Amino acid sequence: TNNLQVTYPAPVAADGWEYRLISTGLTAPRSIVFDSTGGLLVLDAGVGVRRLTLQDNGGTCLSVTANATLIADTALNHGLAISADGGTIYASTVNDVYAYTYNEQTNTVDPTTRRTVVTNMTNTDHVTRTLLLSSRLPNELLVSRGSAANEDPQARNVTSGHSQIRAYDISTLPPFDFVAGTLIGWGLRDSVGVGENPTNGGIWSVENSVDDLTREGVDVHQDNPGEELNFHGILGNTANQGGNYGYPDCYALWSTAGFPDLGALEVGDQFASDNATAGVTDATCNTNFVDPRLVFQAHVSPLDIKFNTNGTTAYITFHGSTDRTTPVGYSIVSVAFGLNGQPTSPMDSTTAANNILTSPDLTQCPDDCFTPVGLTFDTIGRLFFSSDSTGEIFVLQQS
Ligand SMILES: *[C@@H]1O[C@H](CO)[C@@H](O[C@@H]2O[C@H](CO)[C@@H](O)[C@H](O)[C@H]2NC(C)=O)[C@H](O)[C@H]1NC(C)=O
Ligand SMILES: *[C@@H]1O[C@H](CO)[C@@H](O[C@@H]2O[C@H](CO)[C@@H](O)[C@H](O)[C@H]2NC(C)=O)[C@H](O)[C@H]1NC(C)=O
Ligand SMILES: *[C@@H]1O[C@H](CO)[C@@H](O[C@@H]2O[C@H](CO)[C@@H](O)[C@H](O)[C@H]2NC(C)=O)[C@H](O)[C@H]1NC(C)=O
Ligand SMILES: *[C@@H]1O[C@H](CO)[C@@H](O)[C@H](O)[C@H]1NC(C)=O
Ligand SMILES: [Ca+2]
Repeated sequence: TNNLQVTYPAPVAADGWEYRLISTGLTAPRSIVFDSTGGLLVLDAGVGVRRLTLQDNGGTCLSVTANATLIADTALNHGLAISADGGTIYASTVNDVYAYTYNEQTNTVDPTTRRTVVTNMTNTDHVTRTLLLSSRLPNELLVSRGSAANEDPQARNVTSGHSQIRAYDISTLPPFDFVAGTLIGWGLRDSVGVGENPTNGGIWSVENSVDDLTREGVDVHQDNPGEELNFHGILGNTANQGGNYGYPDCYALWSTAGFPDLGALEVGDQFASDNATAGVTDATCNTNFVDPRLVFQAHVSPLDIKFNTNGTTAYITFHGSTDRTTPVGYSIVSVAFGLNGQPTSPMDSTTAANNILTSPDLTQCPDDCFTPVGLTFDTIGRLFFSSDSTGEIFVLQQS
């Protein structure tokens, strides 16, 4: 019904994939989720939670017919989730995770129903607070929280609550203190993207790793350290959960080329930071810290991860590099997963990310490129995603 077009060289779809721009003019759209009524809720950062009414003509033929601001709150900056029954919306500021009653008869939120479920999350620099509600354990809410600086010493202290993911049984609800949740992982500089694999309920996160990396004082920031895919075990069990994934004393290797003191290190292995606390060595990184399951190209900046219904594929948004001479990212990629809920690629792979939508000319980014942020599936397996810098929502599907 509406003719919406991109204002930059359009994304390139891999063979077998098609897409359509369905919404424009949003302020800075981040997390997105469908409600029970087929409306798309958008966390529009600096505005609040917006609901988009869609007409669906099938395939990529969707049009926005109306938009409404459900929750007006300029402090909401990224995180959004909705209960499986559709009656509770969760959204986060830098400091607080709020729960609101959502009236799906009227598609309204009464602001007086707001309650704080998690608090004390405030810190500088990395200010997003991703929310994930478990499907396998529907009363479990995961909350991710990044570092206070590029290299944050408080991330060494687990009680600070910096650079870690926590889980809360919201059925047991004054709000939880952040560090009162179950520890899913710490030493996670800024793992904005957190998802659950339906094959087995495995918890996965994607990492925005350190900027300005040095190795024996040599600048190796152009191609290191890699971005990471981290595994946190099964929700409710302790196996492969609650460890320290290395920030800020250990980083993962992406590019071996010209890397000082490589030794026995391979792609995917973690090595000690030049600025690691006194006494930490490469060996400490091997024995005491948890390595990533897979690494990606340095600085692609992943922001969300969503699995399809079968659990055969995860989709990841690469929001794009900001400080690399030639830009990288600005894409949507897929990673293949096996029957045991783990990636089919080995941990030393440099080719695990398969291109779904890419920018045609990375030299133009980020000014003339989309910057994917949030993903969500609808009930029939179409993928929807936000581009915050461009104020856009897209639909994506196999043709
Ligand atoms: C949401 O709906 C409002 C109201 O229809 C839209 O605001 C209009 O935007 C158009 C340009 O697209 C203007 O020409 C109109 O004057 C605006 N109307 C009003 C009353 O403000 C808004 O653009 C829509 N936004 C989204 C994201 O759908
Ligand atoms: C790690 O972080 C925790 C955060 O709780 C620090 O504990 C606080 O320390 C400040 C300053 O010493 C005190 O004013 C608070 O009373 C402490 N809070 C608690 C819960 O006791 C701790 O000092 C930091 N250092 C560590 C523990 O290594
Ligand atoms: C280790 O910490 C030092 C902190 O000094 C970092 O070195 C800084 O790197 C930038 C280059 O991007 C220089 O402009 C600064 O001048 C350097 N030191 C300062 C601020 O005086 C180094 O990047 C860190 N190495 C990492 C993160 O691997
Ligand atoms: C948040 O931290 C303060 C200490 O700074 C603590 O007293 C409070 O209990 C924490 N949050 C809640 C609501 O427990
Ligand atoms: Ca790590």
